[PDB]
Amino acid sequence: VDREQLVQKARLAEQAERYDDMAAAMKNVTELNEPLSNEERNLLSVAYKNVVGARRSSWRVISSIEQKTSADGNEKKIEMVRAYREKIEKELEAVCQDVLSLLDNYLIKNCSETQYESKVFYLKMKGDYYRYLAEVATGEKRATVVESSEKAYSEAHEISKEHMQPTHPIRLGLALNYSVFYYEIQNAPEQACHLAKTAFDDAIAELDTLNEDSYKDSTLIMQLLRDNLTLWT
Amino acid sequence: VDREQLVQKARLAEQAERYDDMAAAMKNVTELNEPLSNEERNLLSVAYKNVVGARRSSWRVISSIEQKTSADGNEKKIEMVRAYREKIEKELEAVCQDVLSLLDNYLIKNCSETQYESKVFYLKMKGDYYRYLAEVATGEKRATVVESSEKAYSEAHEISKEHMQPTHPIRLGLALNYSVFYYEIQNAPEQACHLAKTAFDDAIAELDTLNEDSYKDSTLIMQLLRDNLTLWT
Amino acid sequence: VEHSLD
Repeated sequence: VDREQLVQKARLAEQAERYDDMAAAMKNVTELNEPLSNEERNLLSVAYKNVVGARRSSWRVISSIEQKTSADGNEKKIEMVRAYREKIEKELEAVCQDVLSLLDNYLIKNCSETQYESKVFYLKMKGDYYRYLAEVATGEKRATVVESSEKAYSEAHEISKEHMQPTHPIRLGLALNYSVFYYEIQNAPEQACHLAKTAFDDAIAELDTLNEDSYKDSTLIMQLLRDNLTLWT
Repeated sequence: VDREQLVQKARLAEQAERYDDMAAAMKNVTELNEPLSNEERNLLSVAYKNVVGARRSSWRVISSIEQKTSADGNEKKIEMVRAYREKIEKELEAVCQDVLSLLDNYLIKNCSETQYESKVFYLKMKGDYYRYLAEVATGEKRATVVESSEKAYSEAHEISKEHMQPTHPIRLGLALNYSVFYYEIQNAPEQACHLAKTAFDDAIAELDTLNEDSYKDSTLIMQLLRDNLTLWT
Repeated sequence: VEHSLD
């Protein structure tokens, strides 16, 4: 099958903002067991991020309307709100299952010992979507998705701590989502501020290490870390 | 499921930005063979305007690349863009013939001959979605949907000039889209300007008839008429 | 430029 034409279809779907098609194409490319380039890695991530992102946004809107109109007595209406929340959750959980199965069976598995850039990217991606499941999970299932999210983030943090410079956009972006994981899922603003402050301090100290084609992205995440730090302190 | 629940799901789908479900909900309300209130009328219009609008934006992006890739000459890449532009075209056409089905079979049919505000609303809506078909049609297929678009508009313009106030937002909005039809579809700037200016002049001549409620919507359309006039002249 | 009603 024409692999390059499948990647061309993904780039076309991105400009048309048809992220459902873009995810389907990049999944087809991933299923050919060929390693994903840096551009194709982002095409896959951006596609599924917008797919699951649309569901995460709708879920928060429905949950907030379910909580603001709970003490109203309109039993027939809130029953319809819970069903709509449950429908979006089933869509949200199905999207996370598709990416996590791709990562554990196609992407993380086929990773050489030298290409650590893909390892941190997929592992942070793995912890990202395990965190997305934790946002809607409750009870015993919520404890499981939290541990798998923590496991994927910790393994990505260890690898990025050894082979990646503090100014690397992947290592910086991992600390952002890791701190967000600890502030919104673990309810631990202390440990969340530690992850954000340590990565921001290590990057500012080694600020004389960035080039033209990476300074724009590295400093962009450092502002997101600084904005989150002042919001959590 | 009760009718009030379907309308509640549509309002819920709107806040969650799930415009596909919003259209399916308001389509279920339409299929009840009962007239739509002024609120439910706008809920159905807003829903399908976002659904077809998402495929209008995607088509223009892909079609522009299709005219840009024609200089490449890669038959494998040209046929892939052509096939994708065709797939979005089919989705855009299916949505349009879905709205036109509801308009002809349920909405315009169940409109009492004494209710002119809803008849002009639906006839303008009918001319809008035949204009969206003409945006992507060629040859005799385009000439057919252009003739149908002009017929729905002209029928709506004649009813509004006899039973509606010149400052009414629905009559003002109809003349705005009708003038756009002459400019973007028929390429008649003189006819587009004569229609936009006349509706602007008629509203100014009877500006005292501005309703204490709908004057905010009437003044915005009057501004859009002069914005198009200064842009086309 | 799609100068229609929004």
